[PDB]
Amino acid sequence: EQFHLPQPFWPTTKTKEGEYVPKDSIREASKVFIGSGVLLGGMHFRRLMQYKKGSARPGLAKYLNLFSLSKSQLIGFPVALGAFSFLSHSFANLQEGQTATGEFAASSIASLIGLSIFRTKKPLSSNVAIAVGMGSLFGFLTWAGNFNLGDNSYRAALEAGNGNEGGFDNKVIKTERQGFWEGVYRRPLSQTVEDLGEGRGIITQ
Amino acid sequence: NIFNKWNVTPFVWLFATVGIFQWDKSHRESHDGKGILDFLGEIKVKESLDTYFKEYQTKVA
Amino acid sequence: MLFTSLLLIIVYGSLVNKSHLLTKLINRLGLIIIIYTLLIHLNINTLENLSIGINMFNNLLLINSFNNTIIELILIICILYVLLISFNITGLSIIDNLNYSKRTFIVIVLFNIIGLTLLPLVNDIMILFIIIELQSYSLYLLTAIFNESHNSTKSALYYFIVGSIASFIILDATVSIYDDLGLTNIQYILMYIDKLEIFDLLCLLFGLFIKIGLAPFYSYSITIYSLSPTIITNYISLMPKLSILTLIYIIMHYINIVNNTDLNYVISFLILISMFIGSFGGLNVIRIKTLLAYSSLLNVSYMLLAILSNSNESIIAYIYYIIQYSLTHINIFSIILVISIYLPIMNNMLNVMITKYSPIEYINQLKNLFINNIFIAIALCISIFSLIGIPPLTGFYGKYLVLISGLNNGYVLLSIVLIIASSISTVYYATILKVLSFDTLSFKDIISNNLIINTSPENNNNEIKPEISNVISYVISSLTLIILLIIIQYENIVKGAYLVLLYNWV
Amino acid sequence: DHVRSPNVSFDDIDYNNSQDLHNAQESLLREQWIRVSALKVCRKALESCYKTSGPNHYEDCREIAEKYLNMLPDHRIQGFLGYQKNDPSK
Amino acid sequence: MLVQNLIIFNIIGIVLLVLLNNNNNGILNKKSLLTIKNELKLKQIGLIISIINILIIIENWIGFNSNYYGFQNIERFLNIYWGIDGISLLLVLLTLILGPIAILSNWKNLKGYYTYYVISINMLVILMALNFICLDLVSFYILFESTLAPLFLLIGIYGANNKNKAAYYVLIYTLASSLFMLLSIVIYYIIINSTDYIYINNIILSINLQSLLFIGIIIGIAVKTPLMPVHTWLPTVHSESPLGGSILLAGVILKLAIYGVIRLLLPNLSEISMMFTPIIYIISILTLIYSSLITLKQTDLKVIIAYSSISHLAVCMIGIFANNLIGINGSLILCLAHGFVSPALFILVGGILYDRYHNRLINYYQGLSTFMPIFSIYLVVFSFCNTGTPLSGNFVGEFLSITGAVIRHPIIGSLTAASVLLSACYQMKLTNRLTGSVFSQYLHITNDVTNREIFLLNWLLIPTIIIGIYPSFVTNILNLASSTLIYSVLI
Amino acid sequence: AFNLQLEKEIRSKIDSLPKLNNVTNRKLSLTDYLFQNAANQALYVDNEADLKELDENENEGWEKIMYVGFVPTMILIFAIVLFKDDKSIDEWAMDELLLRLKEKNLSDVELIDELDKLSKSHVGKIGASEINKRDAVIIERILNGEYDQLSGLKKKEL
Ligand SMILES: CCCCCCCCCCCCCCCCCC(=O)OC[C@H](COP(=O)(O)OCCN)OC(=O)CCCCCCCCCCCCCCCCC
Ligand SMILES: CCCCCCCCCCCCCCCCCC(=O)OC[C@H](COP(=O)(O)OCCN)OC(=O)CCCCCCCCCCCCCCCCC
Ligand SMILES: CCCCCCCCCCCC(=O)OC[C@H](COP(=O)(O)OCC[N+](C)(C)C)OC(=O)CCCCCCCCCCC
Ligand SMILES: CCCCCCCCCCCC(=O)OC[C@H](COP(=O)(O)OCC[N+](C)(C)C)OC(=O)CCCCCCCCCCC
Repeated sequence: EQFHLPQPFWPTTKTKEGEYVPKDSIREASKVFIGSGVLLGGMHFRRLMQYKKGSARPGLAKYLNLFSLSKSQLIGFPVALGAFSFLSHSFANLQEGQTATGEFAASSIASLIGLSIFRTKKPLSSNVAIAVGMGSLFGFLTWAGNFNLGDNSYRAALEAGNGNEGGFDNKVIKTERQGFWEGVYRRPLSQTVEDLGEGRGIITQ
Repeated sequence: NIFNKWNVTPFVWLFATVGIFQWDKSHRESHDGKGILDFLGEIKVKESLDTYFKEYQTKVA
Repeated sequence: MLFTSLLLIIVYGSLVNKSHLLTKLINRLGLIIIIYTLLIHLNINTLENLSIGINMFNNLLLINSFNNTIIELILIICILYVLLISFNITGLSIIDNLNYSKRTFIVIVLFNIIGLTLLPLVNDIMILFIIIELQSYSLYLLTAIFNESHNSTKSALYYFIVGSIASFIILDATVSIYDDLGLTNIQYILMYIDKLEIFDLLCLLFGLFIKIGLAPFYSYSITIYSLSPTIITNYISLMPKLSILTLIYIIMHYINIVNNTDLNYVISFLILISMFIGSFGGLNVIRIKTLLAYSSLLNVSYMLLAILSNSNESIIAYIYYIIQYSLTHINIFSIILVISIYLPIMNNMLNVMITKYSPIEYINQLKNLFINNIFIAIALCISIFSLIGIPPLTGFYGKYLVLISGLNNGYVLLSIVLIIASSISTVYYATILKVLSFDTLSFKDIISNNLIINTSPENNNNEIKPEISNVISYVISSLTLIILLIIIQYENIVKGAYLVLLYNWV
Repeated sequence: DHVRSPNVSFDDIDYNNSQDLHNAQESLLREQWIRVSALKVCRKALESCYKTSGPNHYEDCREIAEKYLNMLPDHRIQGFLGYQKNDPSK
Repeated sequence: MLVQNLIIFNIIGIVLLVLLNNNNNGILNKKSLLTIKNELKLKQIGLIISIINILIIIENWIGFNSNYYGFQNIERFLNIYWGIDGISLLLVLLTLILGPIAILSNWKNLKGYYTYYVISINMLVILMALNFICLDLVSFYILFESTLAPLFLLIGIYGANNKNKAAYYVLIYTLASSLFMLLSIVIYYIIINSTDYIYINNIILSINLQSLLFIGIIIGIAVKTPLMPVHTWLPTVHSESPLGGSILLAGVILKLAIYGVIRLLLPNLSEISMMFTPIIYIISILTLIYSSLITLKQTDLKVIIAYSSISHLAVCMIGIFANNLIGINGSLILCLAHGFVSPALFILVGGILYDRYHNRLINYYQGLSTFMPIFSIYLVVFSFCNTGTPLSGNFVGEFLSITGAVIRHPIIGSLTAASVLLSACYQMKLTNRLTGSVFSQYLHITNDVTNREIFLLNWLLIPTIIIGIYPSFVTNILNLASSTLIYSVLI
Repeated sequence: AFNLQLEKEIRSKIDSLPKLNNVTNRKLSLTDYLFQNAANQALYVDNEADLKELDENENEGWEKIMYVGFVPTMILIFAIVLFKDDKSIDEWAMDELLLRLKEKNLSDVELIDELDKLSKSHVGKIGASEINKRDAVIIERILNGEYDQLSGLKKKEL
């Protein structure tokens, strides 16, 4: 008998057992690592030409210095992004889906791998704190449902008839659990026992 | 002074409270239990209050 | 009315002699023109008749109830702006004569009002390009109206280049749509909404996002607003957003027909970045107009969340938010112009230079406003607390309605972020309030005979001479109480927003 | 005067009727307070029996003490939200 | 006949003070007569306004029926429905009572701008009082956060040396957290199209959605009680805000969180409140235990009082989340009792000692009973009231809250009994030091408690003793209203 | 009473002393704060600062307000909680239990006799107490009969 704990999790579309064709972690991660390296490397060489186009104009130099990346950054960034793509896909396959826990782990580990490259002249604990901060942000991103709930939103549920447009009726009791956005007047007592359990006032005193 | 401004005041409240208490006790025997403060008003009953509730819940719906 | 009266003003201004008095009286003529334009527009255009949507001029323009509301708002806000240049703001010649120096001030405004009103009505890609350039060019001229100012000309040069690139992107998007379909009318394009590249419309929105200072293109907007004069920044930082945001809502309304999820994510990505820059950007700044520029960016992001959702609640949220933000925008800049009379006069460390174009340029120049003018200080405090979102002010209901549309459409991440951004932005909002009042009890027993207002001569030592002119003080009083007392008429105003339809019908 | 409870059950009303729902909530609460009043009266019998019996309280008050301990777990205010929002039959 | 009269009279009162004081502000260089004696005639009018506000709720109290279930005095005003039940009636009376007390506390200890202070105090009292009589979530939130604007300026203008830091803390802590509560309110208006109290209480949402709504609401509540670990703003605000601001904050504002649990969590999120009850107890128990131990190491006199309020309200949160009538009634009794004793401790510390020596460090004070006997009498009596000694309303509230906690959870709810020892540890250590040993070598002999300060202490002590000895004055009103909040299915 | 000439006499005495920090029959009516002109008002204030400078914790201006408005208000609150005809839910339930005792056992002659002579003020004092009253049969019937109808409202079972 597991403990009865609250579940503050937004609705997500679930795939039944046998679904969720796994993602090729190596191929997906290699595309990000190669693509990032070419663009970051390509722009670095292009910015070098801008320096040679003119070096006696302070205005141009000021903006070029901001966009300039160090050699470690030019190496660290593709590796961190490549590691992020691999771990995010690898952890998703293990759980048969993408979760905030896996994204927190994928983001924090990949950031720490990258931080150890271009942030060498810093304490290790300093890089761990940033890696935890970076991983928590992307874990929050997945928990919130990425940029949009999509078909799990109330507007999508309202169009599908899973909303509360028809009102409520206490004389109709549904054995199955209601929708995420659906409200009811009266619920089965068995569902309350499932959510809370017997004990402190449910059924028994 | 033993009857100064500070000593007398606590005793005044006791005398006033007991005298009014006995007055309220006598006021209920001859008024079928109604208290001394019945002049201020009367407690509103459910029948009238529920009418406001019914109209209140009608506008909300 | 606008076009016909503009031509008369152009000829009349070039005929009469050059003087400050004639320019001010000509500015009042422009005020009458806009007032007459509002009366004519209200006489023929009604919300009920325009609900279906009526095509005009060979279907090049399409007016509906949603478009008509913004046009009425544009005319009204322009009336309040002309009052600044049509009347005294401080009563001092050394300060007020800047507004009366340029005769073409009222002419350029009338040019831009025509562009602002027609932009949401565009129904063809050809007229879309024409009108957006008509509005853009008028803004460049107004930014450069003070051609003797180094910063004004520099800002206009910056404004021209950034806007021209945005216009090229807009033109590039419309041309790409013509290549795919061969049609120029939007309604004809809607027939092929499921067969054209919907990301070409995202290219169109990218050009429009640049013109409203959205991130990552925020940098030029903050720089231009801070360098431009306060009388110019008050117009160019609000008016372009009135029309372009309305047009963006219409374009997003068409985009949602196919409901491209990838399109929403890209716009969500830009909204997320704009909330980060809008909140953290204003934390370490010393200029008041720089602070307001970050405030403008953050509030546009809030409106874009309603626009991105594009539902029935979004119409209510957007219409209310744009109206109340404009009134707050006018109120804040009106107070900033007036309170320049309380600036101390030197009679030095940091070698601070203040010019006649921007007498109020730093946040700490608002010190002791609680003592100098308690009623004006409270009016500013009410406006600032509205931007924060303190209920029951107009600002709270704007964010309350935006959150309703965002959460109804499933933008949980953006709704939580917008509330964290609101708390972060409250830090620099509260800094304005700290400067105004937090030193009142220590400076109450202070002597200030060196203020700018002290240089104003008295009439007869017996006349009760007000420190502020009748018109500008009344406008501040009216706008402040509307922001404060919106709870009295909030229910009816939203009912008016219920009737603003964008092809909803049933 | 002494107003009496408007006996109404959650099982014979429609919750969309706000007046009927209001009566069902009130009726359930008023019946629970009667049980508490009954419990206090029964406890008064136990207190009176214990004093007069002395060393005979175990025998003289045996049935009263048994009744008090059985009613105590449920002769208390339980509210109406539990029964209003739950159907025991399901 | 309540909200309409209360708002209109106070708005007229605000206008009346503004017209009189600001009439001659036109660089007249005038002297005038209203400003004589530190604007005495303007403070007096504002004090009369606060007294009349109390009479307004008393007229409606006469018609209140304690045997009627549901909201009474239902009224439509500003497109908002307003109503009163047993719980709301008592909290409104406490808020209005502290009105004149807060004004009288700063009668002649402000550097100036008394009219601004008086208007701000009366505005805060009415806004907080209106928050107990609103009948929807949106109206609840509007009044919940409307008090921030007058309070932010009040602290920043009339505050102590660190008033700037305190003003930022109260504005940002209480707004960033309340915005999470607004999200839950917005969700209610989206899926139910209404935020009415009665309407949302009858709707059962999914167990996952109730978890999300509870977290959003509890963040705003937990910061406002306050609970650990979001409590650090409160000691800073109390140590820097003016005495009248501290009285309102400690006596009314912190009670809005307990009332928020009654309205926003128990009747509408009943299923998830049962699940969250063990978590709430763990947080509140640690809040009670940690705050008492942290108080033992504080050196600021007013900070010690600030931490004492955190421990007591932890008991209130524990009692109000118990699913029985004993715990619920005890939590409400303790809130009323804390509403009188806590301001008195600030008055003794921040209003009597501070107004004479202007230093809040504890090292400067000892043996104050030698030349301030009247001060020490009230200090000792209120110290025992704060520790839960019987004959005081705090004991009735604490005992019933502890008893209700044990009934709700016999094992971990028993830990609430540690408040009896821990509260006496820090409160008496302060009182034992302030009265023991020889008179402080760093203090000059001066006046004892004056008549004005005697009045404040006596009329805060009287309600505490009356509630402590005969709490049936409070229980009778609460019994019918509080019985509706219990969720149980006994079969 | 403004008494403008009184300030003229007072001001002259203050002006007669060039040094500072080296009358009782004086008051102001409500019309003095609003109807007095600038010339008369300024004379009072200049005197007040100087007269106050020439100088415990009494006559602060709050005594009359609090002891006429606040203290009687607290008395009214005390009177309400004491002498108001309030029937709490527990008090109502006790009367209802005895009323249902009558309505269910109307054939018991002994029960009716005790209930009729059980006064309203003594209804809620059932049990051992100082009052000499007969309620043994009243308690006995309650011990034997369940007069609550909670099962009637719960028409659904597991
Ligand atoms: C590879 C191409 C370049 C990368 C794309 C950049 C453009 C898109 C980014 C949008 C924001 C535009 C900001 C302006 C462009 C940045 C230009 C730049 O790279 O300058 C670098 C700048 C200065 O860095 P500095 O270290 O001081 O100078 C280096 C000297 N060696 O360093 C900076 O400060 C720039 C960062 C600005 C802050 C942007 C933060 C956006 C929000 C991120 C967090 C999202 C918020 C929500 C988090 C939760 C989400 C779930
Ligand atoms: C119980 C109540 C709780 C209430 C508060 C809850 C939130 C708590 C947040 C905890 C995290 C912040 C506190 C710790 C940060 C300390 C920052 C710092 O120490 O320095 C800044 C750091 C660089 O370090 P440095 O400047 O060298 O300082 C010397 C350190 N030895 O700079 C850094 O490296 C930081 C990493 C770079 C910046 C990352 C920004 C990305 C976005 C961050 C989240 C923002 C989300 C905003 C959402 C709305 C806007 C979109
Ligand atoms: C319940 C609805 C109430 C709403 C309206 C309240 C009045 C507004 C102020 C207008 C009059 C005025 O600015 O007058 C100023 C008054 C009078 O102060 P004074 O000392 O005489 O002024 C100094 C002049 N001296 C030095 C010459 C004497 O002080 C106030 O500012 C008090 C009221 C405002 C308190 C809260 C401010 C922030 C409000 C934010 C709202 C969300
Ligand atoms: C979910 C519950 C939320 C509770 C509230 C959250 C924390 C509030 C912190 C108060 C800050 C304050 O007061 O701002 C004022 C402080 C001033 O700092 P200071 O005290 O003068 O010391 C520091 C100064 N020095 C070093 C010179 C002495 O500036 C700040 O810190 C600015 C950043 C504040 C951003 C807050 C955004 C919160 C986002 C929402 C939560 C994720």
